[PDB]
This record gives sequence, C-alpha cells and structure tokens, in this order.
Amino acid sequence: ICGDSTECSNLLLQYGSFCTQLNRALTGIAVEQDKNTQEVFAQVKQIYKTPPIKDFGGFNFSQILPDPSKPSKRSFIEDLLFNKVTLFNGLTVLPPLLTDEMIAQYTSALLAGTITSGWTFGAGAALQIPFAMQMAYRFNGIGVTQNVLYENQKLIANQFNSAIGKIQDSL
Amino acid sequence: EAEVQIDRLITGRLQSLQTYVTQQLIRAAEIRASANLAATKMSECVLGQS
Amino acid sequence: GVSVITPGTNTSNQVAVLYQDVNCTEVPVYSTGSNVFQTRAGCLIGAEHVNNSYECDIPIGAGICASYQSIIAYTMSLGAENSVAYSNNSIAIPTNFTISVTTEILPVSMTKTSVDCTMYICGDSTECSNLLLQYGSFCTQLNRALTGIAVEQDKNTQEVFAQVKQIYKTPPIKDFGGFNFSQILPDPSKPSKRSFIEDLLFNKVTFNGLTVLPPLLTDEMIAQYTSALLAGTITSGWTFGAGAALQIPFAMQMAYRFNGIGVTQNVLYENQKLIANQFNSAIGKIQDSLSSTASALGKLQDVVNQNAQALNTLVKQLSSNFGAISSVLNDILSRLDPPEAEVQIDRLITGRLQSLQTYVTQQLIRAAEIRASANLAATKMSECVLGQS
Amino acid sequence: AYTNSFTRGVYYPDKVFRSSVLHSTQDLFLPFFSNVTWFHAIHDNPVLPFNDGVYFASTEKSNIIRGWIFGTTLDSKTQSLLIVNNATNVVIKVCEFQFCNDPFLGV
Amino acid sequence: NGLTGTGVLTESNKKFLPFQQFGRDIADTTDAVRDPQTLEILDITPCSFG
Amino acid sequence: AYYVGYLQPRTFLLKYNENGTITDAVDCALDPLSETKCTLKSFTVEKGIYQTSNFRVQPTESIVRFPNITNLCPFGEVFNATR
Ligand SMILES: *[C@@H]1O[C@H](CO)[C@@H](O[C@@H]2O[C@H](CO)[C@@H](O)[C@H](O)[C@H]2NC(C)=O)[C@H](O)[C@H]1NC(C)=O
Ligand SMILES: *[C@@H]1O[C@H](CO)[C@@H](O[C@@H]2O[C@H](CO)[C@@H](O)[C@H](O)[C@H]2NC(C)=O)[C@H](O)[C@H]1NC(C)=O
Ligand SMILES: *[C@@H]1O[C@H](CO)[C@@H](O[C@@H]2O[C@H](CO)[C@@H](O)[C@H](O)[C@H]2NC(C)=O)[C@H](O)[C@H]1NC(C)=O
Ligand SMILES: *[C@@H]1O[C@H](CO)[C@@H](O[C@@H]2O[C@H](CO)[C@@H](O)[C@H](O)[C@H]2NC(C)=O)[C@H](O)[C@H]1NC(C)=O
Ligand SMILES: *[C@@H]1O[C@H](CO)[C@@H](O[C@@H]2O[C@H](CO)[C@@H](O)[C@H](O)[C@H]2NC(C)=O)[C@H](O)[C@H]1NC(C)=O
Ligand SMILES: *[C@@H]1O[C@H](CO)[C@@H](O[C@@H]2O[C@H](CO)[C@@H](O)[C@H](O)[C@H]2NC(C)=O)[C@H](O)[C@H]1NC(C)=O
Ligand SMILES: *[C@@H]1O[C@H](CO)[C@@H](O)[C@H](O)[C@H]1NC(C)=O
Ligand SMILES: *[C@@H]1O[C@H](CO)[C@@H](O)[C@H](O)[C@H]1NC(C)=O
Ligand SMILES: *[C@@H]1O[C@H](CO)[C@@H](O)[C@H](O)[C@H]1NC(C)=O
Ligand SMILES: *[C@@H]1O[C@H](CO)[C@@H](O)[C@H](O)[C@H]1NC(C)=O
Ligand SMILES: *[C@@H]1O[C@H](CO)[C@@H](O)[C@H](O)[C@H]1NC(C)=O
Ligand SMILES: *[C@@H]1O[C@H](CO)[C@@H](O)[C@H](O)[C@H]1NC(C)=O
Repeated sequence: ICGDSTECSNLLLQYGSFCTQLNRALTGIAVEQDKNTQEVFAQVKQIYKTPPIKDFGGFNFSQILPDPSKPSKRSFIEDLLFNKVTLFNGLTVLPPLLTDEMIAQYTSALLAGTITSGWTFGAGAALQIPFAMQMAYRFNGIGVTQNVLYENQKLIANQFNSAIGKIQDSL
Repeated sequence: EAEVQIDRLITGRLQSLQTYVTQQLIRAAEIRASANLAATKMSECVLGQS
Repeated sequence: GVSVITPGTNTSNQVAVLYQDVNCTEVPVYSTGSNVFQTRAGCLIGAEHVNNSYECDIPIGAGICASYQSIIAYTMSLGAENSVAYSNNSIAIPTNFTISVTTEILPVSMTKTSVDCTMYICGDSTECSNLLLQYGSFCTQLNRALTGIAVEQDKNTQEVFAQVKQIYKTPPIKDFGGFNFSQILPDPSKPSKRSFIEDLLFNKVTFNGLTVLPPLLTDEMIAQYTSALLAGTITSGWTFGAGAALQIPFAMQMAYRFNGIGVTQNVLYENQKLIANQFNSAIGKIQDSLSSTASALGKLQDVVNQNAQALNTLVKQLSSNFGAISSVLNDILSRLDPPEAEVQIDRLITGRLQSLQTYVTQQLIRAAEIRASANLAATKMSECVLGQS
Repeated sequence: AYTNSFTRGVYYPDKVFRSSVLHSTQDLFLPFFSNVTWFHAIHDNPVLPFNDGVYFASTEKSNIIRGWIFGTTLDSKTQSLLIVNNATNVVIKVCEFQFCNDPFLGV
Repeated sequence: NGLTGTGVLTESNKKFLPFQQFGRDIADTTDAVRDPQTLEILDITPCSFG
Repeated sequence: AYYVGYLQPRTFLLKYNENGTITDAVDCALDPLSETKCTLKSFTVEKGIYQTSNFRVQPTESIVRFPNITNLCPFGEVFNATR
C-alpha cells in the first residue's frame, strides 16, 4: 500500500496497529496447512520394505508398487496423476515443509505394511501372514465363509488383475 | 490535497486487503474440514476393515 | 523476511538467522558469521551442515530442519527402517499382552462476551449519538451476532455434557475384583468433590463498554455429571445408556469386553492378577506423566490466549488518531468549531466501525471452529464411553 | 582513552506508575555496550559538544569536581547557564559572563 | 491537575515512589491518583453500568 | 576522571517491578535475540522459529535515457545573418 515511501508510511502509522493481525492470520493458516498434511500422512512410526521375491498367491501388484527406475521413485498411477493436472509486489509463496519424496515414501510404507502384515501393524507391532490367509479373513468378516475363497482363487486373481488394468486404462 | 489523495488510496487498498484475507480464511476452514474427513477415512479404511 | 532459529533462552543464547527466498550473495556481527548454507528456502547463517539425519523438532522447510546438539541443520529422517521377512507359509502369533492408558484433551466452549453498541464509539457524548443516527441500523446488525454466539455456546456445552437422565452413586464398599479406582472417584475431603486428576488439571493452567457473561453450567454440576457417568460405566457396564441400569460384577464385564475384541473370556479369568497389577501400574504412571511434564494442554491455553489477544487488540485500537488531529472526542468538541468537528467525528466513527466489524468477523470464525470441535467431542463421548468401539 | 559502557544510562522516561508490566519505550537512551571517553584531571577541562543530551559519570572520591558551564558561543553575547556547588547548597543562574581561558573558583 | 475523567473515588493501599503523580495499568487507563493538597494515593473505579 | 556519553533515539524494553522500580532493560537494535524479545514482548523465548522483520535492498544510483533528437533549426542562423 506504500511501495517504499516515507510520507506514505508516516500517514499510515496513525491508523493504529492493524497489520499485526493481517500477518498473524496468514502465519496461522500456513501452520494449519502444515499440521493438516502432517496429521493426514504421518501415521506409522517405521518404514517397511517389500521383499525382493513377490508371490502373493497369484495377485499382481506391479502397477501399484514403487518403480525402482525413476529418480523420484514413484509408482505408475502416481506418475499419471502428476502428469494429468498442471497449472512480485510484496507477496511471497512459502515452500511446503514435506517434499514429494517424503509423501511417496509414506505411501509406499503404508502399502507395504497393509500388503504384508494385514491390519496387525496398525495396532502395535507388525505381524507377518500369507496373503491368501488374509483374504480368507476378509471374506469371513463380511458373512461369506472361507470355504469359498480357497476353491475360487484363480477367478478372484484374474478379476482383480482385469479390474486394476481397466482402472489404469480409464485414468 | 495530496494528503486527501493518499488517504483515499490507502482506504481503498485496505478494504481490498481485508476482503482478500476474509476469503482466504473461509477457504482455509473448508480445506481443513475436508482434510480431517480424508484423514479419518484413511485411518478407518486402510489400517483395518470398514 | 528474516527469521531467527533459537534453542530457547533457557539452554543458551546462541541463534542462527535465516534469510528467506534470497540467493544471498548480497548478504549485507552476522554479516558473514559462521558458514553460509544456501538452501531451497533461502539461506541460513549461524549453523553448520552435517550429512547425518535424525528426527528434528525445529522445522525449517523444503525437507530440511535444524536443532541444537552448537546448532546444526540437516535433512530430516522419516523414522527407523525395518523389513519384515515375508514368507508364504509362516505366521507370527503373540504370546503375551499389556494394558496401556492414554489421554486426549478436547475443547468444547470459550468465554461468552459482549460489547456495548454505542458506548464503544461515543464515550458518553451527545454529538456522537446524534451523528450515529445517520448510519442506518448497524447497531442491531453488530449486536445480534454476539447473543447468537452466546446461546450457541450454552446449548453446545449443555448437549455435550448432559447425556444421563439420572444421577448414579457408587456403593460405599469398593471391591472391584482387585482393580483400584480410588484415584478416579470423587474425593469427599475436597468441598468441591473433585477427583485428584481433576485437581491437577485445574492447577496445571493459570471496562470500556465490554463485558463477559457468566456460564450457565457451573463447575460443580459438570463434576457431578462426570461422576455420574463414571459411576454408571463402572457399575452397570454399558446397559445404562440404552434402558435402565442393570448391575453386573466387574470381572464378568471385563470378560465380555475381551470377548468383544476376539480374545476368549478364559484368558481374563486365568490372568486376573496380572491384569489388575498392570492397570494399577499404568494408572500410577499417568499421574506422574501429567504432573511432572507440562505443555500437555496446549489447545486450551492457545484458545484462551487467542481470545485475550483479540480483546486486547480491540481495546487498544481505541487510542488511534485515525487521521484526525486528536484521539479524544471531548477535547475536539470543546476546543474546535463545529463545521469541521462533524468531519473529525465522522472520521473517528468510520474507523471505529471498521475495527468493530473486523472483530465481529473474527469472533464468528472462531465460534464456528469451536462448534465443530465440540461436535466431534460429543460424538466421541457418545460412542467410546457408553459402549465399545 | 576509550572505555566500554556495558549497561549504564537508563532513566525513568515519565512520571507514571506501573507494576509488573513489560513496556516498550522509544526515546533518547545511551546505547548498551557503547564507547565512552575518559578524561584525566591531572597535569583536563576541554570544550565538549552537547549533541542533544549528555551523560556524566564522575567517580573521584576527593571533592574536586564542582560544576558545569553551558552555552552556544561562551561569550557575553549569548546567555550561558551556570551551576556551582557550595558544599552545602547549589546555585544556578543563566545570565551572561565573559569567557576566561582558565575558568576557576574562589571562596 | 489536568488529568480529567469520570468515575468513583475510593481509598487505596498502593505505594508510590516519592516522584510519581498518577499510575496506570495498561492501554492508558488511570487507576491511581494522589491529591496535591494532601499527597494521598487514591483509586479510580469506572462508574457502574449494564 | 569523568566519562562522557552521547544519547541516541533508541528503543528499549523495560520490566517494572511490583514496587514500580525499573529492574531490567533490554535493547532492541543490537542482536537478533533482542529483536525476537521485542517482537515476543517477553524476556523468555521458547524453542522454535520466529518471524521478526523483513529487509529490502536500497537503490544505489539513478540513470535516465533520451533520444538523440538532433534537429537544430535556423534559430541559430538568424543571429549570424549578414544583412
Ligand atoms: C503384472 O502386470 C504388469 C503390467 O505392467 C506386467 O508387466 C508387463 O506386462 C506385459 C504384459 O504381458 C509384459 O509384456 C511385460 O513384459 C511386463 N513387464 C515386465 C517388466 O515384466 C507384469 O508382468 C505382471 N506380472 C504378473 C506376475 O502377472
Ligand atoms: C522367523 O524366522 C525367520 C527365519 O529365520 C526370521 O527371519 C530372519 O531372522 C533372523 C533372526 O534375527 C534375522 O536376523 C533375519 O534378518 C531375518 N530375515 C530377514 C529376511 O529379515 C524371522 O525374523 C523370524 N521372525 C521372528 C518374529 O522371530
Ligand atoms: C507377560 O509380561 C508380564 C510383564 O510384562 C510378565 O509378568 C512378569 O513376570 C516376571 C516373572 O514371573 C516378574 O518378575 C515380573 O514382575 C512380572 N511383571 C509384571 C508387570 O507383573 C508375564 O510373566 C509375561 N507372561 C508370560 C507368559 O511370561
Ligand atoms: C489404591 O491406591 C492408593 C494409592 O496408594 C492406596 O492408598 C493408600 O492406602 C494406604 C492404606 O489404605 C495408605 O497407607 C497410603 O498412604 C495410601 N496411598 C496414598 C498415596 O495416600 C489405596 O489403598 C489403593 N486401594 C486398594 C484397594 O489397593
Ligand atoms: C497545603 O496547605 C495545607 C494547609 O496548611 C497543608 O495541610 C496541613 O499541613 C500540615 C503540614 O505539617 C499538617 O501538619 C496539617 O495537619 C495539615 N492540615 C490539613 C487540614 O491538611 C498541606 O500540607 C499543604 N500541602 C503542601 C504543603 O503540599
Ligand atoms: C518493596 O516495597 C516494600 C514496602 O516499602 C519494601 O518493604 C518490604 O515490604 C514487605 C511487605 O510488607 C515486607 O515483607 C518486607 O520485609 C519489606 N522489606 C524491607 C526491607 O522493609 C520492600 O523492601 C520493597 N522491595 C521488594 C522487593 O519488596
Ligand atoms: C531449562 O533448562 C534446564 C537446565 O538446562 C532443564 O533441566 C530444563 O528441562 C529446561 N526447561 C525447558 C522448558 O527448556
Ligand atoms: C546466486 O547468484 C550468483 C551470482 O550473484 C550466481 O552465480 C548463482 O548461480 C546464484 N544461485 C542461485 C541458486 O540463484
Ligand atoms: C557430505 O557428503 C558430501 C557427499 O557425500 C560431501 O561432498 C561433503 O563433503 C560431506 N560433508 C560432510 C560435513 O561430511
Ligand atoms: C570502541 O569499543 C571497542 C570495544 O569496547 C574498542 O576496542 C574500541 O577501541 C572503541 N573505539 C572504537 C573507535 O572502536
Ligand atoms: C556560595 O559561597 C560564596 C562564597 O562566600 C557566596 O558568595 C555565595 O553567595 C554562596 N552561594 C550560595 C548559594 O550559598
Ligand atoms: C555566430 O558565429 C560566431 C562565430 O563562429 C559564433 O561564435 C556564434 O556562436 C554564432 N552564433 C549563433 C547563434 O550560432
């Protein structure tokens, strides 16, 4: 409102103290954004890595696990999401506290934890379990007995792979 | 009369700044509510079963 | 802008200064200082650089942060690294268990306040009152919101605490299967009948036309509501939240609670003493955790400080000149000629009206946020206390 | 010679009364950790500029330091204030005096 | 002595140093004055309203 | 032996006692810690990062440019006319 002027500042000084709140509000909203992102993404005290040998009972998670050939180490769907959307007079834009790499690592840790340890890693320590015996748990939890899964594994695997391919194509 | 001109300019610019700050506050509140909902959904649908 | 990173004047008086968004080749004691570290968010002078990585407490930005060992700035580490040895024919099953107690603080309401519509901007002057009549009905517009906010706060507190149709009293003889609840139940020695933890929580924290109204629900009745809820949830289990109150021994209530989460009821009956000892140890530990360690009630203190600062800024704004020749209306009225006196008082009136409008808007935003938080707290009270989650 | 004024030179800006409050005041003060000269009254009475206020720290036990003389030209043309201590009562005047190259005292 | 205002005058117990005239607390609100005739510290209380 | 100082228009922060006597004073244009104390309005500073003020670079000199504009007219010729 002054542009580095002397008499402008002298005239402005007599309007009392009002820019203090006009700056503290912006600081508060910046802190709110930082706290929001940290609270949403940070919910695990450790970082998990998928085993090098992957045989999850016929399921294929290649299009969802991080790709070890990119500088940013991001999965395929994250790359498509990033590529899909694309966008000085006393105002500035502050960089975020958490860069993209930390968010990608957090998501990869969550994905590996839920793939390997089931839901036991969200209530204490992580407990290993095969994937088929976890799908049996998840079917048994919705009223369908576990006898159905063990006799229809191939159909379920094929349907899951086709669905993930279809959603990849749609995105 | 330069004083009067400066006063007019200052009051106009202050009004614009106040409007911008209020709009930003409203948008921040809505974004915070959405972020809280997203965090609850992630916690109750990723770490367990719904 | 510039910023100062400090570890607190308690520990030491050594700071490091950071210049934001400046490729500080033209930096100008601290003209050069220690090693200059150019980062993605400006440049920092006063702290050295290290190649290690820990979890920090003073965030700087762009993924880097600094802490006091001198003062060192590094790149944060997300946490410890561990890989689970996944195999397709092996599982891990727990063989022991522990019982833990946590805490959670939720604000529900703030101080009810009101401001006089005309006393603030006139200061007992007849000319001010005469001139105010030409500015329309701003008085009711600026006065209705505060009453609405006060009513909302009262209803909010009433609906978040009042959830029992009766008042329950604990039996005089307390033999709860070995559990020790004497640190939670109200103490007859205290005249206010407040629990020891409540006493520690209470002791932990410490006119110009504006006033503060008293809340409807005093402290004693809130304490009585909490005691009734707690006695009901100890004696009747959770059936008192649906119909009448049905007595049940505590051991079988805990057996039902274990049966709810999957573990069979045999485990509790075979491991009662260990569970009782662990619960007693945890409830003892939380006492020292709450007593010795401060800064655990940041939310309430933040709300109180924000409200006090807003009120202080509003009351201090009254001393501004606002472009006139004096900050007091009476001297202008008694020293100057009317024809320009209308202009001076008009300037004062419009400035004060702008300040009042800003204060009202800020109060409305704060009230909305508090209402949302208290709704969440009420949902938590209804779900995680009167049953099982 | 020069000496370090560590933290001296703080005075009550006003005549108001306050109790347990942090107050920020913008006024004329001697800066903290500053440089002050140091004269010697052995074998000094030089002319020193005023420059909008002055400090004075005299630590001589012997009753030798007596008074001051203020002015703008140090002549009978313009009024010059004078303060003199009689060891029992101080006298202050403002009217002119003729400058002497060796100011003195006599009783 | 020039300090003009409105309110109610009460007796006090605060202690002034021998050179102050009128005290205050915050935001230019006088709360204690000494009468020049007798040199006794008093207290100002805002006149009641509501 | 009489040291001589010279006052300057500075800004100070003073902590009054309960009796009304000054017991502590802090400068405001000496160290970044002093500026932080001024902004925070307290003598104790907790661990964290604080926003104190901002700086800008002042201009050094001034330049101005104009076209060649070389179109001198006979105004300088009539003064040297023979007849
Ligand atoms: C899982 O799906 C991915 C999809 O990208 C497969 O990766 C490619 O799949 C195509 C389709 O047959 C092959 O032509 C490529 O050779 C595959 N690439 C690689 C690097 O293998 C992947 O093979 C699938 N895995 C399983 C076990 O089905
Ligand atoms: C279950 O047994 C397997 C097989 O030995 C364990 O896997 C290894 O255990 C050793 C023992 O400390 C570790 O040093 C290795 O790092 C483990 N292998 C891998 C690839 O991490 C496994 O740790 C055992 N699980 C438990 C809970 O004891
Ligand atoms: C499960 O853990 C508890 C403690 O975490 C074990 O109880 C301890 O037992 C040892 C030896 O009997 C005692 O010296 C300790 O004082 C006990 N601690 C407590 C807190 O009571 C218990 O033995 C463990 N369970 C099993 C099956 O070993
Ligand atoms: C529950 O714990 C409290 C806390 O120790 C016990 O209170 C103690 O009681 C004994 C005798 O009754 C006193 O000598 C102690 O001084 C009390 N402790 C304190 C800190 O004052 C109480 O007895 C325990 N209840 C049960 C049933 O074990
Ligand atoms: C102003 O004059 C009055 C009248 O004499 C003074 O009041 C008296 O002061 C003497 C001082 O020794 C006391 O002994 C009397 O008891 C006082 N009488 C009354 C009725 O107050 C007053 O002190 C004077 N104020 C000054 C000098 O500041
Ligand atoms: C502050 O002023 C008081 C009153 O002049 C001084 O006197 C003290 O007063 C308190 C309150 O009655 C007594 O408890 C002390 O014993 C008094 N001290 C002395 C030396 O008389 C007091 O000294 C002043 N300073 C402080 C720091 O209180
Ligand atoms: C203050 O410093 C002391 C001693 O260094 C330390 O014991 C204490 O924990 C510190 N407190 C805070 C709040 O920093
Ligand atoms: C900073 O400025 C210097 C020259 O002033 C230049 O050589 C350097 O590349 C700049 N660096 C950045 C990150 O802008
Ligand atoms: C940190 O590591 C980089 C690259 O490995 C190296 O160039 C630099 O000298 C190291 N600095 C320290 C302080 O170890
Ligand atoms: C100023 O003070 C410093 C330290 O107090 C001293 O070294 C120096 O000689 C003094 N004078 C000048 C002109 O710097
Ligand atoms: C100081 O002493 C001198 C010497 O007798 C005398 O002339 C003068 O009047 C005295 N002044 C005062 C104020 O006592
Ligand atoms: C006329 O000619 C003389 C001789 O060269 C010169 O000095 C003078 O400047 C000329 N006057 C004008 C107006 O050009």
